Amino acid sequence: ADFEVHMLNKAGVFEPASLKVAPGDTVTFIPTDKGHNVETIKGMIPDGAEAFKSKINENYKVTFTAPGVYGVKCTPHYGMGMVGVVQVGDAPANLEAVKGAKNPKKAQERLDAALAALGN
Ligand SMILES: [Cu+2]
Repeated sequence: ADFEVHMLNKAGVFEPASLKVAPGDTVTFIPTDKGHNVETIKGMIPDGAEAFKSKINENYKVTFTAPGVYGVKCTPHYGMGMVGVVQVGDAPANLEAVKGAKNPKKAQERLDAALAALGN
């Protein structure tokens, strides 16, 4: 299945900010507003996943196959808290590593909230 995640100004937000998908699903990240991208956060993707970083203002499609939680950021707006979470499958095995990851404060508060929203 195919999902969209939009980057929007309300520094902006990922909408949805938390997203659960199954292994093999695809997410397209779409910067509706200018100035945004998506990039994985170091230490916040599961084993077997590849890091990725899209170009500013480009639509970027990722097929998610490795299970676990993925923390993602907009590269320039990371410090302001523009971040999201994609969870692949139902019982993520990397939760300890991701909860241990250091982030800017505002990024941490949003990451924590997105994780909570997904039941973790
Ligand atoms: Cu941004």
